[PDB]
This record gives sequence, C-alpha cells and structure tokens, in this order.
Amino acid sequence: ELMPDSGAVFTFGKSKFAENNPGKFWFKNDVPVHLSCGDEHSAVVTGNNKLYMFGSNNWGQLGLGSKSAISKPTCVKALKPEKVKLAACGRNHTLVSTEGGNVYATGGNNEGQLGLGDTEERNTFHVISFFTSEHKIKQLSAGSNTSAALTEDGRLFMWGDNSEGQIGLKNVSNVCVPQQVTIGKPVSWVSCGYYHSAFVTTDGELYVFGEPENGKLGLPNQLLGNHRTPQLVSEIPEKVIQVACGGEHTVVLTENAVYTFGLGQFGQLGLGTFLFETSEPKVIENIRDQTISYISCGENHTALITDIGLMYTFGDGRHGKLGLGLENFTNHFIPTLCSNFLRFIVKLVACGGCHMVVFAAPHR
Amino acid sequence: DSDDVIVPPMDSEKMCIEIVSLAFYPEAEVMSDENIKQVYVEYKFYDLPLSETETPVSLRKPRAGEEIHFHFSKVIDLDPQEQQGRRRFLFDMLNGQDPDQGHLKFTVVSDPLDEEKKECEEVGYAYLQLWQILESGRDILEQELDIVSPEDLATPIGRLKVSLQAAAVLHAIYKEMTED
Ligand SMILES: [Mg+2]
Ligand SMILES: [Mg+2]
Repeated sequence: ELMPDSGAVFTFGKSKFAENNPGKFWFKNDVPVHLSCGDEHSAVVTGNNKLYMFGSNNWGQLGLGSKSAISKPTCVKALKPEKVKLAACGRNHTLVSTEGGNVYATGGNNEGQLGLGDTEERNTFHVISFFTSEHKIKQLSAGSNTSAALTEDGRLFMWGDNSEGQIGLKNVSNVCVPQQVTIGKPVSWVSCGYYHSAFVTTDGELYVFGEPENGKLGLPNQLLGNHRTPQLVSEIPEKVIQVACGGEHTVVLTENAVYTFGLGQFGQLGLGTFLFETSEPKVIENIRDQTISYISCGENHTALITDIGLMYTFGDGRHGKLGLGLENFTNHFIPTLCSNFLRFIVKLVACGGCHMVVFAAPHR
Repeated sequence: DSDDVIVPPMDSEKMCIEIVSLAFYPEAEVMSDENIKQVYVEYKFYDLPLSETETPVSLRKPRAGEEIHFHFSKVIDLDPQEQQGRRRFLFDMLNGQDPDQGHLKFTVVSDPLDEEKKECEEVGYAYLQLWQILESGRDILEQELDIVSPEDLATPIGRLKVSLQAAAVLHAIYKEMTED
C-alpha cells in the first residue's frame, strides 16, 4: 500500500513491466539488495536471498520454465531452498550465484555461455558444477554470449564466446565450461560488455580485451593486434576501482575521476555534443565536482551514482531508459542529473539494452 | 503468495514523432561553410509552441560519412473530443490542404555557439507525406527523407531519418472527419 521507508524498485524503458511506462514495485517484508539488467531482461536479488526475474524470455533467460515474456517480477521458486546472492543478465542468458557454493545458468547457449559443457539452450536454471563452496563468488558478469564469475580471493573465470577475444582466451573460438583467465594478479572487478570485456586488478590496473573496433578497448593503436589477451590500459595514471562495459563504449571509475572511451553516437561517453568517439580514455570534465561511487552501462547509455545517492545518466534516451522521468525522450551528451529522484537516495542501478532498473529510498 | 511483489496503482488517439538522425552529403554548401558549426531540427505542429517540437540539443555538423543522432521523441495527444483542432489540422494535411501540400515539414537549423536566435539559419527542409502512412496502413521506422536546399526546395543536401507512429490515428481521424 504506502511505499515503504526502505524504498522501491523503479523501472524505466521497455522493461516488460507496467506496459513500459515508468513502473514501481517493492516486496512484502523484504528489500532488494542487487540489481542486474541484460539486453531485454532484469534480475533482482532480495535481502531474504530470493531471485525475481522479468522481461523477455524468448530464450528461456528468466529461468521460469517456458519461453513467454513475463510482465511482472516473478520469484524463481526453484531456487527458494538456496540463498541467492548475485545474478548477472547477458544478452540472452542469466547467471546466478548462491551462498551454499553453487552457480547456475539459464537461457541461450549457442556459444557455451551457460557453462554446462554443451550448446543447448535451457529455460530453467542448471548448475555449473565447476563451482563449489571453495569459490566464494564476489561478482558475476554476462555480455553477449559471454559469462564471468570473480571470486573473493581474486580469481576470474570466463566462458562462452571468444570469437573476438572477449573472454581473453586467445585464439580459442569459445568454451562451454569455465576457464580461469589470469594475467597472474588478483582481480577486484570485472565487466562483460557486448563484444568486449575488462577487469580491474586489486592493485588498481585496468585490463581490456575483445573486439578491437570503435576505440572501446581504450588502447593505443599498436596494441590492438593483441586484443585476444587482456592488456593493460596504461594511459590512466591513478588507481582504477571499477569498469563497466557497454555495446560500443567503456566507462572507468578511478579514485580521481570517471573516464570513458569507445563510440558515443548517442551521448553515452558524456563528453558533450561535439566529440562522439575516443580511442583513448578521456575524463568526463563535466562531473569532476561530484564523488562518484558506482558506475553502470547499458548497451547505449551510462548511469553514475554519487556518494550521496544522486544519479546522473547520459546516452541514448529511447523509451525513457535514461531514468529522467521526462514525458519527451532525447539523447543526452553530458551527465544529466535525475532530478526526478531528488527526494530519494538512489542506492542501486542496473542498465540494460532498452531499459534501466533503480532502487531508491525516500528521504521521508 | 507473498513471494508477491507489491505493485501500487498507477493509442489510435495519439501520434508519436521521433527525429532520429541526419547526415549531409560532403559536396553540400553547408559542409564547406565554416560558420555552420552545429545544427538542430524542428517542426511546427498546429498550435504547439515551437519550443516543444525542436530537438532539445544541437549537435556538431557531421563530417563526410558520419550521422548525428538526436532520438528526440514527442507524443502528441489527439483525444477524439479534447483534441478536435489538432485532428482537423491532420485531416486538412491528409487532404493536401495546408501550405506544404500534405507534408509535415522538418527544418534543419544552424545554431550559433552563442545560441543567438537572430543568427540561426535554416540549412534545409525535409518533407514527410502523411497520406502515404494512411495509404500504406503502417508506420515505417527510420524512414529516410531528403533534406533539400532552401534555394530551390529540390536539390538534396542530406538525409533525415524520422519515425512516426501515426497510421492508427490517421486512420481513425480520416474515418471520423469524412462522416462523423
Ligand atoms: Mg583519436
Ligand atoms: Mg538495442
């Protein structure tokens, strides 16, 4: 009835919820704790360790045992006996991690991204039996036919499509079970974009790999030949903390600044209305006065949450997916404050292909 | 259940117009004119203020082979009884009755860096024929229109992509206004 003090989940764009108008929902005596969004679907993990799925399901990516789109966030009841902790949503698949030590996947599998040892699609969650309780999963990520799981002790495993080097496995075309992708240093963050990926090491270095097009690997030209192995982006001098990868762009959070690179024809690099591409990292000068605590990318837009719970978005405005709440949509070329959320603290965000999902709590 | 999420409570009677993107031919005069640095696109719909039907941002003039992307979308209410005058404006247009002879005209305008209206210049026009949507019975996404020079209204200088969701409503308007 009344929106709880702990807040609500707001959906923007074509999320398949509330007929693609700005939607809102919450849970009875429970709260979201993790959001993820893929190209056309979304996952919410709750504080009581339940998983709720919604969006397109034409590949079985919701894990709900059919292939028809689902309008409403729907609990994956099959997983109720386990404590779901994380999910990631790729283009047509979903990964889930549980506290007991199991990782499961569902959806499209044409390049082996489910990690099940074959390439047959699934429409319910299947276990990836490589992972056990000795893999304490810190983060999951999933791009277009690609998957990643990062452990607390800093090991990174990736699987699915390597057709452009995007899981960092050199000349192998794809793998159907997890493989450790190591450059010999512990990893603290990973992001699978559509056709490229990146990770950040615990000592603050950024490595990028995958399709060497549109500037999005952020590397000087002489290194683009080696795009199938993770390579250091040395042009960022200070310690990197996060990375998020989109369709044709990458966004990087350092202690000092936010940097972007790749192609931003719709504004998603946030570098203004004259510069739409950069093959080397450039600082978003525009928000240098805010402390950014969290970065997120969809296929063609970008979201930033500040340390006080303000959110700024930029890039492709179609369907209202920028989360700005205007009735007339438009591309935005610099970070723009979601002033529709000024009476809230924004706590989590995930960005998808045509949509975005926000968890925000009212000031009162 | 209470695996239940709580959802609080919350047309062929509307048209949506999107100005998607544009490109210029390299030989067009606008491409060699150094004074023309950035452009926006507008149209005028019945009595809506022009400020509501211009792309809210101006973008750098494209280089050869480049497109710029506005994605500016506007939903226009055409409720059968509150929006009579807008519906009749559209009817006259379908019958080729307006100044532009049955076309919705988009204007591409050069915006000085200082944004002074008195130095804006119309760079070209693109015309969209409404009757075609009525006849075809459907909406084309990223329909590409020639942008034509203001000098003769005929020589192409570029291409403008637009998407209208309008077939359902033009069809309801045509029905209503010929016999109701
Ligand atoms: Mg360059
Ligand atoms: Mg898309």
